[PDB]
Amino acid sequence: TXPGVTXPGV
Amino acid sequence: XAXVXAXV
DNA sequence: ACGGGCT
DNA sequence: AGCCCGT
Ligand SMILES: *C(=O)c1cnc2ccccc2n1
Ligand SMILES: *C(=O)c1cnc2ccccc2n1
Ligand SMILES: [Cl-]
Ligand SMILES: [Cl-]
Ligand SMILES: [K+]
Ligand SMILES: [Zn+2]
Ligand SMILES: [Zn+2]
Ligand SMILES: [Zn+2]
Ligand SMILES: [Zn+2]
Ligand SMILES: [Zn+2]
Repeated sequence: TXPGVTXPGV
Repeated sequence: XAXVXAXV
């Protein structure tokens, strides 16, 4: 996720 | 065919 | 027939 | 530690 907590996705 | 991790 | 991307 | 797709 994010970053943080990429995306999703990417 | 999506690329959201692979992109085929 | 397919695995990616930083805070 | 943190998710999830379409031709
Ligand atoms: C892309 O649209 C798509 C849909 N289904 C798949 C299944 C398996 C591999 C790649 C795929 N790509
Ligand atoms: C891409 O690396 C990747 C991996 N697993 C998945 C599961 C479900 C939807 C999309 C995905 N993409
Ligand atoms: Cl999978
Ligand atoms: Cl903990
Ligand atoms: K924990
Ligand atoms: Zn897979
Ligand atoms: Zn991976
Ligand atoms: Zn880690
Ligand atoms: Zn899963
Ligand atoms: Zn599908």
